Amino acid sequence: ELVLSIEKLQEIQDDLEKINEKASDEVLEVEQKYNVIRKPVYDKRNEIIKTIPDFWLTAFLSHPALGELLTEEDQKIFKYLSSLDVEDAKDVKSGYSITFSFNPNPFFEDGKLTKTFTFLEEGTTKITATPIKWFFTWFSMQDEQVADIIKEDLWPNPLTYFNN
Amino acid sequence: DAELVLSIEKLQEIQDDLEKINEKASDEVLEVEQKYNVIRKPVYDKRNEIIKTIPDFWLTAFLSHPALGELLTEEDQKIFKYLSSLDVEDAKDVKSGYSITFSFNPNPFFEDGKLTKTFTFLEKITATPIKWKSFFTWFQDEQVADIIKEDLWPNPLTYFNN
Repeated sequence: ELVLSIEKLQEIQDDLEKINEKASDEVLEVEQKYNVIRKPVYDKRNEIIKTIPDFWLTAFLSHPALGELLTEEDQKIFKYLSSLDVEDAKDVKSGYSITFSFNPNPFFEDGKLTKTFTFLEEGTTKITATPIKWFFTWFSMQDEQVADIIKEDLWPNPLTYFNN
Repeated sequence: DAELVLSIEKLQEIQDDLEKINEKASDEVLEVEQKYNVIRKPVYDKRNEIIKTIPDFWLTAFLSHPALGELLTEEDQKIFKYLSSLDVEDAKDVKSGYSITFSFNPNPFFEDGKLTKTFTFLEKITATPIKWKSFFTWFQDEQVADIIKEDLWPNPLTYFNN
């Protein structure tokens, strides 16, 4: 009468979803191995960064999007930051954290400030950050954007934005 | 400046290393794609079987899709009414390119049974010429091919049920 072959096609689509999930799992395994491979070279690059004074402030101010978020007083405060680290979860799908380490600096009583993102299986995310012991109010909503851009755009190659 | 340099250059070296590493990683990812495209070849083919039973399936999918709904003119809809099946094939590798093949039934408009539009990645778009008798102007804008490949292809039911 009425073709339920649409339901048979729904079955085929759900079947292909399993192959897609397995391929995603293998891609995640590749990225898991390579983040472990990349941890030493990033840890060594931060040593080079420490030699360059206010490297991260220059990189951020040179970046257009985050450079809009300068908040010049918060920019003078961000000049103080000792280093910047971005850690991915052991299982790369769960989440990640971004940690700004500040050597002893006024305007902030906390040495290190980090924002952690945990990914729920539905798709929504939970963003929780270290409390401030006081612009740069990103540690307290809009989207992953900031926590996103630094991870994708600035963290791998900050040098592209440094010399501009 | 005298010293501030060497440091920078060292970092450049470090950055280059990352690139190399990333390249290696990327390679493996691509391989997985290859590995699973073969795995997907039967189902997709098998999927086409079901599609042959549904009347005016791919036309309804093109129309229901918000992006490709407005691309089809009335003449293009009438031409789509005839098509038998649709196929999309990645290359033997994955970074080389892909082709989109419209297998159309005998039509009064055009004699050609199947039309293949192939994009190749040089690190090149070529179409089988129609034999006559706005979207169909396909045989710079490859998007019309990317949105078909990435969104509609894998799951046309994403915007279906109309």
